[PDB]
Amino acid sequence: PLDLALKRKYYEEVRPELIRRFGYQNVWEVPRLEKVVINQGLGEAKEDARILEKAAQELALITGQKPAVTRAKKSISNFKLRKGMPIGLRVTLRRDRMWIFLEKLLNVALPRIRDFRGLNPNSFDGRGNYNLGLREQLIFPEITYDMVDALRGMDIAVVTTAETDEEARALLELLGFPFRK
Amino acid sequence: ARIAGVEIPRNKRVDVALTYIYGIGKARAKEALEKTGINPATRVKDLTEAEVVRLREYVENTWKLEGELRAEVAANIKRLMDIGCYRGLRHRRGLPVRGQRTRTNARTRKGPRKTVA
Amino acid sequence: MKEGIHPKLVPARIICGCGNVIETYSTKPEIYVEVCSKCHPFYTGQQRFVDTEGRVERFQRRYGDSYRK
RNA sequence: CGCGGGGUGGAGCAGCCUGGUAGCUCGUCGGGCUCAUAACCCGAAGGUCGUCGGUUCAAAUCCGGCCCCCGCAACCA
RNA sequence: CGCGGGGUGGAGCAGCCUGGUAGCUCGUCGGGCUCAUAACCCGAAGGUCGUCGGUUCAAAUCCGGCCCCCGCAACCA
RNA sequence: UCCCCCGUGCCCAUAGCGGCGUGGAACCACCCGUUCCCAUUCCGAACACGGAAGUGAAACGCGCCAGCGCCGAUGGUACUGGGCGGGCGACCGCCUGGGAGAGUAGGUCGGUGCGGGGGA
RNA sequence: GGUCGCCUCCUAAAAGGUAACGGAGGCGCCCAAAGGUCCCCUCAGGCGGGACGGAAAUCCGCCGGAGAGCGCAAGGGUAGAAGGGGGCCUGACUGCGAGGCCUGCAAGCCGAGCAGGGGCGAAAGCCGGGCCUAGUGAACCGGUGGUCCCGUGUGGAAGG
RNA sequence: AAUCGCAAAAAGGUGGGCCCAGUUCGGAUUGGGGUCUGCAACCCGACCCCAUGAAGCCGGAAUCGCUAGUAAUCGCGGAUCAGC
Ligand SMILES: CN(CC[C@H](N)CC(=O)N[C@H]1C=C[C@H](n2ccc(N)nc2=O)O[C@@H]1C(=O)O)C(=N)N
Ligand SMILES: [Mg+2]
Ligand SMILES: [Mg+2]
Ligand SMILES: [Mg+2]
Ligand SMILES: [Mg+2]
Ligand SMILES: [Mg+2]
Ligand SMILES: [Mg+2]
Ligand SMILES: [Mg+2]
Ligand SMILES: [Mg+2]
Ligand SMILES: [Mg+2]
Ligand SMILES: [Mg+2]
Ligand SMILES: [Mg+2]
Ligand SMILES: [Mg+2]
Ligand SMILES: [Mg+2]
Ligand SMILES: [Mg+2]
Ligand SMILES: [Mg+2]
Ligand SMILES: [Mg+2]
Ligand SMILES: [Mg+2]
Ligand SMILES: [Mg+2]
Ligand SMILES: [Mg+2]
Ligand SMILES: [Mg+2]
Ligand SMILES: [Mg+2]
Ligand SMILES: [Mg+2]
Ligand SMILES: [Mg+2]
Ligand SMILES: [Mg+2]
Ligand SMILES: [Mg+2]
Ligand SMILES: [Mg+2]
Ligand SMILES: [Mg+2]
Ligand SMILES: [Mg+2]
Ligand SMILES: [Mg+2]
Ligand SMILES: [Mg+2]
Ligand SMILES: [Mg+2]
Ligand SMILES: [Mg+2]
Ligand SMILES: [Mg+2]
Ligand SMILES: [Mg+2]
Ligand SMILES: [Mg+2]
Ligand SMILES: [Mg+2]
Ligand SMILES: [Mg+2]
Ligand SMILES: [Mg+2]
Ligand SMILES: [Mg+2]
Ligand SMILES: [Mg+2]
Ligand SMILES: [Mg+2]
Ligand SMILES: [Mg+2]
Ligand SMILES: [Mg+2]
Ligand SMILES: [Mg+2]
Ligand SMILES: [Mg+2]
Ligand SMILES: [Mg+2]
Ligand SMILES: [Mg+2]
Ligand SMILES: [Mg+2]
Ligand SMILES: [Mg+2]
Ligand SMILES: [Mg+2]
Ligand SMILES: [Mg+2]
Ligand SMILES: [Mg+2]
Ligand SMILES: [Mg+2]
Ligand SMILES: [Mg+2]
Ligand SMILES: [Mg+2]
Ligand SMILES: [Mg+2]
Ligand SMILES: [Mg+2]
Ligand SMILES: [Mg+2]
Ligand SMILES: [Mg+2]
Ligand SMILES: [Mg+2]
Ligand SMILES: [Mg+2]
Ligand SMILES: [Mg+2]
Ligand SMILES: [Mg+2]
Ligand SMILES: [Zn+2]
Repeated sequence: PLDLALKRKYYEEVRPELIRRFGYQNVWEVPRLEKVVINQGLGEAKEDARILEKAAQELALITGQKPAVTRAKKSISNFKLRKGMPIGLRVTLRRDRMWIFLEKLLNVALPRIRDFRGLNPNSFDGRGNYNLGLREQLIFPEITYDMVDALRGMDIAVVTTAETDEEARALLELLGFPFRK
Repeated sequence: ARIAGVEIPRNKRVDVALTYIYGIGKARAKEALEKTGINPATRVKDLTEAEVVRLREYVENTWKLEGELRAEVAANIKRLMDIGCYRGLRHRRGLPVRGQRTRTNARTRKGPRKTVA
Repeated sequence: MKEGIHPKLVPARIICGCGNVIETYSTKPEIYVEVCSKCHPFYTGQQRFVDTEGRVERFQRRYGDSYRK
């Protein structure tokens, strides 16, 4: 709905340096970010933690959306889990909550991670787009020591029109992402 | 979460709360009271909201800490392996590398007394 | 939008860095930092920190070449 | 082969019925007392449970094939 | 199904015909003693007194009975 | 009546998998937005709605190839209803009628009926 | 010794049916949601992808027609749902039943449609329990609740 | 060498600071960086600086010394010896 600092960043700076490399013969063939699916993917909320909520409202006040409880695919023995047990926290940041979130990761949250050292670049899938994992949560700007209780890393997935892995590299690299080498 | 790798203790002194970082002691804490002139020892929260920030900077780029210093002390010993030295072979074993006495004690190198028949 | 349950994030000033209030509408009214997108090893600069070229290893200890060929 | 019961730390026994649940005794290794050994006092160590499939979310436990311990039979008029 | 009684600390039970105390040995910790495993001994954590709804001035001893174990009885086309 | 298009029926993959192309004035789609109706175990993704700036990239459409899948004969045979003889047997032979499965040659990148909206 | 009723499959010779102390398995339950409807949705698996996190917890990607699932045995069927989720619900109706399936009898089984009165749906329509095929017991004797039909001259009652 | 030297005796007195926490208790362990001896410091020393900041919240069964300036608790000192 809105207009923000990375949304225009992707606008007049990124679209050209992309037609730079691959020289797209059409307005749309050019990459662009669609979905952003954050995944705390608990399982720490087994047959116990009803307090999975005070860890997922934190997920709300850092993503802006309520996260939807993903349950069990089936029942699992050594994992201590029954088909139906809550074990996931999926929030799909789509459209203009994506840019509002993605910039706040890159400019403020990404650097505040302890001993930052690039981004693992092989972790690109190939057939399409990209995603890679965390370690914590309070590194995110919205919180600190007393507000955050238990520690909880989280997964984060990009879904772009990057048909090819190479052109994905460029899209994110230019968009503000620091890589390992 | 605070400074500079992880959050130093609020409600704690601005001479004491120093050593807690992976890289500082009461020895190096004198940079505070003497190389930026900081409070005698009045608390971390107690500090002036701009004096708080002036301390953030002057010890990050002045020394080495946390993840680098952990690795600095760590990656250094990998060298000792790749040559095959008496200090890098006894670390390769996890035994008192700094050469002492390994009959009685030598526990901290060894873990709990394993005990055997 | 589902009406209610989502935190009403109004445009909030992210007062970070050394001269950048990285504005974008966060649900947290104001923010701070001590390590940011500004000052950073991989964000710009060589970043020697205070770690030079591997402490001193090994011929940088000087007091060498006692022998004169 | 016919039925019946059994197989679990080294020895001997619980545990199965009602699945997720491994205990009792001895002994064994470590330590104490003692001149010393036992006694006794202080600690710990030790079984994927016959064997295989398999049911279930998952098997000492439920199920079936085979190996084995033991108990009655295989009536020969 | 119908008559008999309670379902009390973790494991047993006296409180109880006549309500007043949020009950005693075993078990368990610490303690004096023991050479010890022991009896003795001083202090202790344990009741939502099966629950629910009552009778009052509160109930665990008085009720409607939920409950579902022990007990007896009789019937089973 | 010929053609393209949209909405659709029908034969049952010769239709399909894939790669190669081309189609936007039309019509279809993506696309614009969240105000309204409506809407998400989160998200206007989807369903919804108000639109018409962009486009034919995606999807879909018409087409091209035969790598895949698919369909696939003729000939002969196995088998067999019926009628005979043959071997100790396990089984074998002849007559008459019927006659496959595989495999071979080859075919296939669809074929159409109803209405509507364009072209002449 | 084993067996005895029921269901699945095979034997069973391409209709139905068919024996043997033939070969293999299950049933004597379950579900106020696992049911009715309306809306909506789509598997197993494999490869790459990713903090804890795994051969397999959850999130992302491309390939998948059905090998998943459908309470539990097996066969048939089945995603153009019969399977997964949500809203309202209670047709897991009362009175019937044209016509058949099976069949020695008796039982078993399918059901359009009509009437009352409701459920969901905008409506067309769908609901007389569950993807079907097991989850069972004739008659006698009695219990309980109703109805108020008989009630030993007669009004009741007893009994039925 | 009752000259001068090792020599500030430490517990103590006095001011301050902590604030019931594996902590300012605790100093094990370790990485690089230095001084001193002695040819010499890998095995192998001792001191020094940075940093690291471990077991330990008082000890199972058992067990030891000591009856008065003694137990307990403090520092100093020689001999061995280049150093330790
Ligand atoms: C030992 N007896 C004999 C009973 C008879 N009247 C006589 C006799 O010999 N009967 C026997 C006849 C054969 C019978 N038998 C044996 C084997 C077999 N396979 N089938 C049989 O019938 O078993 C009988 C048996 O011994 O009791 C008695 N105590 N009565
Ligand atoms: Mg190009
Ligand atoms: Mg790193
Ligand atoms: Mg050097
Ligand atoms: Mg047996
Ligand atoms: Mg044995
Ligand atoms: Mg026993
Ligand atoms: Mg068994
Ligand atoms: Mg067990
Ligand atoms: Mg004792
Ligand atoms: Mg067995
Ligand atoms: Mg015999
Ligand atoms: Mg009694
Ligand atoms: Mg009274
Ligand atoms: Mg003694
Ligand atoms: Mg009797
Ligand atoms: Mg009875
Ligand atoms: Mg159509
Ligand atoms: Mg094209
Ligand atoms: Mg145009
Ligand atoms: Mg193209
Ligand atoms: Mg296509
Ligand atoms: Mg055409
Ligand atoms: Mg045509
Ligand atoms: Mg044509
Ligand atoms: Mg054509
Ligand atoms: Mg050709
Ligand atoms: Mg061809
Ligand atoms: Mg060809
Ligand atoms: Mg063929
Ligand atoms: Mg014949
Ligand atoms: Mg013949
Ligand atoms: Mg023929
Ligand atoms: Mg013939
Ligand atoms: Mg025309
Ligand atoms: Mg015209
Ligand atoms: Mg018999
Ligand atoms: Mg017939
Ligand atoms: Mg028969
Ligand atoms: Mg594979
Ligand atoms: Mg993987
Ligand atoms: Mg990973
Ligand atoms: Mg990994
Ligand atoms: Mg995985
Ligand atoms: Mg099944
Ligand atoms: Mg079959
Ligand atoms: Mg089949
Ligand atoms: Mg449904
Ligand atoms: Mg459901
Ligand atoms: Mg409605
Ligand atoms: Mg009839
Ligand atoms: Mg009839
Ligand atoms: Mg009907
Ligand atoms: Mg109707
Ligand atoms: Mg059924
Ligand atoms: Mg009666
Ligand atoms: Mg009458
Ligand atoms: Mg009268
Ligand atoms: Mg009557
Ligand atoms: Mg003081
Ligand atoms: Mg204390
Ligand atoms: Mg501890
Ligand atoms: Mg003891
Ligand atoms: Mg003592
Ligand atoms: Zn900045």
